[PDB]
Amino acid sequence: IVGGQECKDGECPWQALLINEENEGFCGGTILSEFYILTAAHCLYQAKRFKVRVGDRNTEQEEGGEAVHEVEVVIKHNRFTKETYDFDIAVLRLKTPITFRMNVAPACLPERDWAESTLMTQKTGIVSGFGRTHEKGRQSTRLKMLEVPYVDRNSCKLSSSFIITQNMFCAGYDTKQEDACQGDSGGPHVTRFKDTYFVTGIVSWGEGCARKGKYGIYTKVTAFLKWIDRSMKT
Amino acid sequence: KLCSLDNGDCDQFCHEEQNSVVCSCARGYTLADNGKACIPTGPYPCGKQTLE
Ligand SMILES: CS(=O)(=O)c1ccccc1-c1ccc(NC(=O)c2cc(C(F)(F)F)nn2-c2cccc(-c3n[nH]c(=O)[nH]3)c2)c(F)c1
Ligand code: NA
Ligand code: NA
Repeated sequence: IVGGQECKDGECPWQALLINEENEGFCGGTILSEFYILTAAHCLYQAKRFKVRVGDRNTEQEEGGEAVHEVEVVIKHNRFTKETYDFDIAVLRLKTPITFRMNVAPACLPERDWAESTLMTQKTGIVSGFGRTHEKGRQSTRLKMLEVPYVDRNSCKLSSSFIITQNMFCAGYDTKQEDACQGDSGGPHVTRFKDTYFVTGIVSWGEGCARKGKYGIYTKVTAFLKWIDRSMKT
Repeated sequence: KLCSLDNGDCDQFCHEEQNSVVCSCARGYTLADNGKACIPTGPYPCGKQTLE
């Protein structure tokens, strides 16, 4: 995250961190239930063998409530390709269930129509992660969060060199130099509705980070709810 | 107006059925007797910050 704020105690409990063999975070994830993590399909190319870290806010300090979970099943969307970045979604089934506690809790999955008419129409959402704090930088050791305005679909397409599909959405600032970055990929984009946080997006990509006239591109969670629901039955 | 007027007074999901507001909740919540509020069924319900 470029700019923004640190996630304080219990603020971003649905954040999951994908860690490679070297125990270094490379992508985010969203906790959906005790056995399921939502992430980006393109994250599955960043490492051969990976684990899921939950309850982590600071990668330097071995916390309390912090736990490592091995992946049993990787459920990748067969329509994903690096040429388009379309269908940038995956679901992970863990070997062992997550223990919910302070800093460990799932985000809600909304119903499609309500998410589109009510959540997507709010002014802002919140993106979080352990990604780069500057376009040129190292992975953050601290979990950050950033309130991001929803961007009008027309402005979103005009802003981009690449094709913005119906499975994607824009969020961010045109001038303010704060946004998600590399390493935030797969992480949560949540929208608050009456003190309840619903998962609305998956950090997918962007042209650099926090660039003026550019935005964060997210996988639209509403477009894959049945596919997500189905994945959790297996 | 129904669901377009303050989410039909629902805590979470709002649906229109037979020109009336119908509220529902996410898993781990139960719809309250007033048919509007969503009550957590146990600890760590989805979408709640763990600030306590
Ligand atoms: C043919 S294609 O080109 O593959 C393609 C074809 C078709 C569609 C898109 C693409 C495509 C893919 C990736 C990138 N690039 C990236 O995703 C990237 C580079 C860097 C780096 F600068 F740190 F390196 N970071 N990120 C990154 C990562 C995560 C979030 C944000 C983000 N969120 N909000 C914000 O402002 N940035 C930024 C792209 F530009 C375009
Ligand atoms: Na830690
Ligand atoms: Na921007």
